Amino acid sequence: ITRLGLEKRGWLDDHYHDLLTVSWPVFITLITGLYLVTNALFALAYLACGDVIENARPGSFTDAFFFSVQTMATIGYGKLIPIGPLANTLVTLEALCGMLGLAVAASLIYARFTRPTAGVLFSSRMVISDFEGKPTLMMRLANLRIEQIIEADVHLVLVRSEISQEGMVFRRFHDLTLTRSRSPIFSLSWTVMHPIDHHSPIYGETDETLRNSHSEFLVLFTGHHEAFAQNVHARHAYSCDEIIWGGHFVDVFTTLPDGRRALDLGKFHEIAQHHHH
Amino acid sequence: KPRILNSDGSSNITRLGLEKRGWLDDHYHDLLTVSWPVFITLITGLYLVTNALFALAYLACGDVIENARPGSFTDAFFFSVQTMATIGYGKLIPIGPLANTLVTLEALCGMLGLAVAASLIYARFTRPTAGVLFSSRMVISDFEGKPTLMMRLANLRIEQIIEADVHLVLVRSEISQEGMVFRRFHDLTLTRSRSPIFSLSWTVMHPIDHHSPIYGETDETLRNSHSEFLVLFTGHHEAFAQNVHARHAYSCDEIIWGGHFVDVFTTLPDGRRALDLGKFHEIAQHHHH
Amino acid sequence: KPRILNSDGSSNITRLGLEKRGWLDDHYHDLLTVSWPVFITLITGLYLVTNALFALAYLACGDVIENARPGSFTDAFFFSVQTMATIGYGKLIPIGPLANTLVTLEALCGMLGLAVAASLIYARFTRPTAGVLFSSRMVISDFEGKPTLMMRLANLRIEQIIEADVHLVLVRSEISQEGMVFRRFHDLTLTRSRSPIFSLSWTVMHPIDHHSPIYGETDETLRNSHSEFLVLFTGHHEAFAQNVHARHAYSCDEIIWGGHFVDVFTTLPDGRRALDLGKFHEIAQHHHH
Amino acid sequence: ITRLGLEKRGWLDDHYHDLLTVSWPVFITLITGLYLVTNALFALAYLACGDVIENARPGSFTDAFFFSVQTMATIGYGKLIPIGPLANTLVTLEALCGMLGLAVAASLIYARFTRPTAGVLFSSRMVISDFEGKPTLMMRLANLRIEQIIEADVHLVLVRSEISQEGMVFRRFHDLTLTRSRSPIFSLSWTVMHPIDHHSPIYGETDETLRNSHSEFLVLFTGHHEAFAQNVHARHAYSCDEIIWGGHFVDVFTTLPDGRRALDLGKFHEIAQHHHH
Ligand SMILES: [K+]
Ligand SMILES: [K+]
Ligand SMILES: [K+]
Ligand SMILES: [K+]
Repeated sequence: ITRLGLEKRGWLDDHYHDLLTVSWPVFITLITGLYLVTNALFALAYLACGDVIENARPGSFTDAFFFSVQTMATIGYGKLIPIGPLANTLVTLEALCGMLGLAVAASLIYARFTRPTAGVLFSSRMVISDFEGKPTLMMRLANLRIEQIIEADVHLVLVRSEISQEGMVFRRFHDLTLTRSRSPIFSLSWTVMHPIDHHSPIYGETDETLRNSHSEFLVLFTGHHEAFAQNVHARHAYSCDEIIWGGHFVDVFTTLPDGRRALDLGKFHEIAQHHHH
Repeated sequence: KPRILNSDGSSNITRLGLEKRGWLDDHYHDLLTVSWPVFITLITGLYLVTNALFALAYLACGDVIENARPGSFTDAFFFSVQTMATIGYGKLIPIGPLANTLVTLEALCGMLGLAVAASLIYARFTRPTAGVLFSSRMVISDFEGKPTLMMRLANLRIEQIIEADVHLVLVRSEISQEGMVFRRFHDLTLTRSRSPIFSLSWTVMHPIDHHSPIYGETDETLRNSHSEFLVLFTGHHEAFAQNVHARHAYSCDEIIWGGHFVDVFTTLPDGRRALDLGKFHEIAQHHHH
Repeated sequence: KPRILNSDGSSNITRLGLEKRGWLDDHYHDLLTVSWPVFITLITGLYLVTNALFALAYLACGDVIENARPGSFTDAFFFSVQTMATIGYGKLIPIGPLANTLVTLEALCGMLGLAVAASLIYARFTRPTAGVLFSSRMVISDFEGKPTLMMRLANLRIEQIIEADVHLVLVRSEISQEGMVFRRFHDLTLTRSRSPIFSLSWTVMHPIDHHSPIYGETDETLRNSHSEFLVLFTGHHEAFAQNVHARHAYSCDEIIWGGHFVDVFTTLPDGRRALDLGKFHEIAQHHHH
Repeated sequence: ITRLGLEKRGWLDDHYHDLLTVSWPVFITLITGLYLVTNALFALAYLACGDVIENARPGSFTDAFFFSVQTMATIGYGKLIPIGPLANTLVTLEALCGMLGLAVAASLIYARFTRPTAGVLFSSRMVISDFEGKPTLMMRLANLRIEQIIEADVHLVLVRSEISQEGMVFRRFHDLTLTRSRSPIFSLSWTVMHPIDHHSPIYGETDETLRNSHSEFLVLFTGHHEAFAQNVHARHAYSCDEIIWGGHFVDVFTTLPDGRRALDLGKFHEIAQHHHH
């Protein structure tokens, strides 16, 4: 949806987010590029001063570009030294830039290092089938890394359209009661279940009624990943179509032919359903 | 009437325990708060002056800058720069134990300088603004058949804030049994104090039922107690992959009894909707004949 | 009997969804986990080889290293180093557009190299260990007149951990009405699950009252359900000024029914107490005639 | 209390904590020092190779020290270049060190920047006096900075010795119920109160009984300081002696002679007490 006020950019809000999200190769290409053009600009600036670089072919961009590069990176070989206030002032400027550039490039790199992905797999569907004697809404999550997640929290939120007394129709949110919503240590898989008891918002609902109310289900996951020593977040949304009534997730905890327990995420998205003649 | 809290949630009271600075509390905050243009200017500033100070220190040792014009500040200044930034061309080289001891020291300063400047730059990167807009006013009107205190927030960025929650706190003066007058905070029960995905607009509501601290209050009674309303919002901003928060405060005057916020969406010429934050602060009201 | 959870709380199950690496998931974790000696060795390693690769790249361009011995790796290698580290003495200077394009590139690599190495070093600094010791066993004995599941932790550092809390979770196999067998977690009610200042030792307790998942269980019954006990501890370590956590797990075999932990303090020759972590795992038991 | 197992140091546990806590001046002196001795060692190493530094007085420490300094800092003037595999290998080594050194020195500096003090003042005493009709245990906190603290939490914990049924005497903790324990925005002062109702652990206690049980009171404060954009922690402990029975804190919110409201922390530690003829 379009906004009408100040829809784009601001302070510390250039496409800086892009430098945080984009792929490493693209990130390195952007930096490398920004590195070359800046040395291209200083190279010109030196030429715009005439022949202020000793031992350099007059009016040559090359020798001027490489002089810049040797100044900014602070390599300072010594054959291409500066000449006269003009060059020595651009050098002072270019010295500061390379320092700021490094400072920045290091900031962005450490940042990108600290915004890791949750590495959490969400089942492609939800199911509503009996558990402990009651119809239950379920879905499951799997930890795709060997590192464990500490203090994992999950929320199952129902979003649908309802009518107020004043006659207004708005989107209402419902944090659904889970049998377990907190997991001290998340390591493998976790089946999140919502018992549909008399207190449930979807009690008495059917696939049809949920469609009418434009019902949707949000799953929000958060925890402290040991792999990154910092919190991670992940979420998924499910529409009515993605709910398998009568479905039962296929166990993923396999017992190996040789007395060992194993987890086979290959069956993670499998649902067992009964068929009628 | 002095408002205890400003609109941006800050305090409007004077401090008499006046104690200026401390350790790690110089302008360390002024470098993290100020704007980039100023931040950069200040840094460049400390950069030039620092090189200036050294340039002089070399002159105090007389002529210790080989291949440099005697007494020249220019030549000593550019020697400093070349040294501190570690460019080290080779023409201006030092001379004698004195010049070389400054070099060693100046080398450490530029080293520490880079480290500090890199810290500041990163830190400034880790204090993103929440980009959350508060409605200029609050309103009290019917929702689900009950008078409800309302106000709203809007996300000013395209990226969404998740695991967001809000706090609506009443602040007023009261009198204890011991006949003491004090200011007491009352966290207000919201119909919903969390938003899984905060992406457009959100109308926060406080039903004024029997359990409410303002149950039975009126514009007059709220005024006499000097009632104000504080709002804290927090969330995880995906844009920066880190948490953010926002605060706002309202006085009795900013409550429109009977008002209702107006739908914030318009229709572009083609026909598709669009959040018109221009109407975000608009409030509908019934006018009597 | 395969124990679902290892003692250090990790999983003892095999993964068949075998998918090795990804992005930002190379050995990025191996550099953060490994030991300093290895970390440094690996870095030094990548440092030498990288300079080695460039040294060769210059040789491919023939003789472009002025004042360097033709075909010499040694001279080209030390040119690389001098360039990448930006020392730039002045004797080995480049020659021709080819040599100068490598220099420009090598300058960027060392630049990025420093940034990365500085990141890793800082990161490794931000993953402190909790330095928390778990008792090798658990015990079930009377406290306040009730059988109580107990275990204890000890701080292995002089600095204290504050705002600490612990979690004792039972993990066992159960059968649903639909006749399904699954593993269910049961967070256990502790007499106290928080420690304001964790500095010495702490005995965590779970009274086994009517509300307990192990109310009425025995060593036999726990075994049949393959019951295990998971413990998570977290706190703010003042030593590093950041949060830390620790995990441990126990099997039925590690519960000493009737046992009691022994006071962990001794008496030095002078006469003052001292936490003897040597007795930390000791358990008193009554022996029958 | 002395520990008996492995009482001192370990990995990433050198007196590194000291480098994090110690004062800046001392920190800079330690770094500067570590900077000089390292260049003193390399200087020697070059001498232990003979005269491998061109244009340098033979066997001279000075010229060798400064050569090192010019190598490590990567200034590389060019008059003191290296000579023969020995020098060129120590240079490669010293190049790596300066890089690691900078990397480290920057780590420590940014760290020290991110472990700020809460800047919270605790009243020097506690009081037990009537509030809303009940005897109440109180104390107060003040924010010593203008920046505000978000999501401030405070706990008042009673620690005293009690006897179990098994006859064992141990230290029991009691998280005391506060009238308000959470403050969304902490800006000035905050009086933390514990109503001593029938449910209170100190109900019916006197100064004498609290002394016998070796009662103590812990106050723990935490919140997100805007000044540092990161959490802060502070705590204080109070003994029975520091409880003023019948005391009343002197209001600190002053009304300025000119219609303005002011906070005068000068009276923060003042308690009003009644006196008998
Ligand atoms: K350099
Ligand atoms: K140089
Ligand atoms: K040079
Ligand atoms: K030279």
